[PDB]
Amino acid sequence: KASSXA
Amino acid sequence: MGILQANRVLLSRLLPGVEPEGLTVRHGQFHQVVIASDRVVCLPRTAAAAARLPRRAAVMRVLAGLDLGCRTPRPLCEGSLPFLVLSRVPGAPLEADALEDSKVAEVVAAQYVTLLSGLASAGADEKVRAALPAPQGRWRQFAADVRAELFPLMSDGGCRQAERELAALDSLPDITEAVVHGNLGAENVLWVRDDGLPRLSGVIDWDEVSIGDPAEDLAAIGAGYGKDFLDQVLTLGGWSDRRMATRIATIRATFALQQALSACRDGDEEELADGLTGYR
Amino acid sequence: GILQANRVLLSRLLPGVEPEGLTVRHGQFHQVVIASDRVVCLPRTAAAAARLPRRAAVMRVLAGLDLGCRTPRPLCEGSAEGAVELPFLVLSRVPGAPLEADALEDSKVAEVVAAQYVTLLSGLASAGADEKVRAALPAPQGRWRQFAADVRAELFPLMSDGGCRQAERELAALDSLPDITEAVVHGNLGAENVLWVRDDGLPRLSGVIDWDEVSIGDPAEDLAAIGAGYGKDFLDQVLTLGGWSDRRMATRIATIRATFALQQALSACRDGDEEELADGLTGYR
Ligand SMILES: Nc1ncnc2c1ncn2[C@@H]1O[C@H](COP(=O)(O)OP(=O)(O)OP(=O)(O)O)[C@@H](O)[C@H]1O
Repeated sequence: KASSXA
Repeated sequence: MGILQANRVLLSRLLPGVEPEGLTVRHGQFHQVVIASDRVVCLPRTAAAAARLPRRAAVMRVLAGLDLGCRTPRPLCEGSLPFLVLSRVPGAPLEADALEDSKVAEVVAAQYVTLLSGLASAGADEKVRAALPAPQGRWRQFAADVRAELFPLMSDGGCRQAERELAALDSLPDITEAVVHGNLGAENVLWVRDDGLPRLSGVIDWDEVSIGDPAEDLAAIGAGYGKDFLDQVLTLGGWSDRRMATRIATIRATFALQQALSACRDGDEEELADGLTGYR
Repeated sequence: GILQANRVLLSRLLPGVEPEGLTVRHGQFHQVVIASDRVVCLPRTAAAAARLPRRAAVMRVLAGLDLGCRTPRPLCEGSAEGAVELPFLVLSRVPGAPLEADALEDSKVAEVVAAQYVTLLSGLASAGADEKVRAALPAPQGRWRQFAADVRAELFPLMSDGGCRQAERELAALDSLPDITEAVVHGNLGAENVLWVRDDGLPRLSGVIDWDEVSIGDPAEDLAAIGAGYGKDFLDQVLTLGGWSDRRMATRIATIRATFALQQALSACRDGDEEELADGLTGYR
């Protein structure tokens, strides 16, 4: 569950 | 009233004598997190996360008993509005610029390998396996949410490109070998600096944690720090086979769409726009 | 010194850290090098190095208990537990500072500090009822009898005739103590090993350090330490709040408390700490 491009 | 004023009975119990108006509250997807000098208080922001919070505590306790070469947030107190007090991991994220110095890069890559090895080993322990989420079809669920929720927002070529990325993704093995952090971005890895070279202090934000494929954590590292640095980590840890490189590439190419899928459900317009860049 | 003689290994473990900026705590088996965020245990002998694999395991078990506070977390890989011998063991460093008894003169401070000692001791107690903790920790039998022997053998030679007579008084009751193996027992829970963050408000328990003497044993040993450091009234508040104020427990505490300076002198004697030996032997020479 990558947030903001990770 | 603020979150601080509103929660003040609980805060004077957990933080006796601490002025609430002097604290800070960070928000996340599921939790309002009150930040004190050496600990945080996690509070659910929904009825969903209030019910899940016991299990999250249980998971954090398991993580606190692993050998990862660094700290994790240790559960110090849990209760019912449920709360969970965790130790605050000290330090700050590493600026990508620090990796210019090749002695810093070596030491940092070394500490990443220790962490990833620890997570890998930990996934082989039946107990951890028994306590941690291990979803099957995590990506087919993803692909269906993207088609449903994002395709209507996309150009025809956007949809074509996304379709190609989701195809690759459907061809990955449903590996459940390692403990996978799930969101191992730079801001979730804290360091001690200014005492010689950087030392890995610890890792935070374990809400995405699962038994899974470690390529997901390696992809996140490369997204934050770039390809030379990830090559260094992959080479030091003996993970630079082409099968691993395929899994990493496949997963990384989903990062823009994951952000867009979150920002869609959030109502966050700037993240959605950024996520959809080039898909419309 | 230790820092000098171990500069190369320390330059590897703490790269770029000036080793003259580090401090050393003296242990029976290992010397402990104190850095800003971590500590490094250095075996003093081949025997000491062969004990670190099990110490690694022990510290991992402690890092998993529900104590309401932190402990030194092992920073090795789990496979270090299966080794014959380790040349070092690195542990996280618990932040905070010891608490001066002075603070306990304000009665709200005292209540809040007693409550946090109770959470710690209650967690140690319940962990001692757990068969998997029990299997991973040492649980010597006849420890009081043997300790009395060890005092007579190692400390009496350092004592005056008066000192020896006083020690004999205190060692008297030990053979009659029941031999209780029910709790995880830190075994050196003086105020210097219990660390507090007092900046933001009332004293908050950061954590506990120096677990060299940990075992499955008698909770009265840890309460004795508290009483030795803080005196009767503070102890009574801990016992009341913890549910431990019964006559049986209280009598064991009194007996153990009367040997607590001798415990400190015996440890200082075996670990080479001259100041701690002089302190511990106060009034026995
Ligand atoms: N243990 C910790 N130590 C230090 N800072 C922490 C800790 N836990 C949380 N934080 C801080 O609080 C912020 C919000 O917490 P976190 O990212 O865990 O949110 P969440 O809503 O629980 O997670 P998620 O969005 O993944 O479901 C972090 O970005 C970080 O600044």
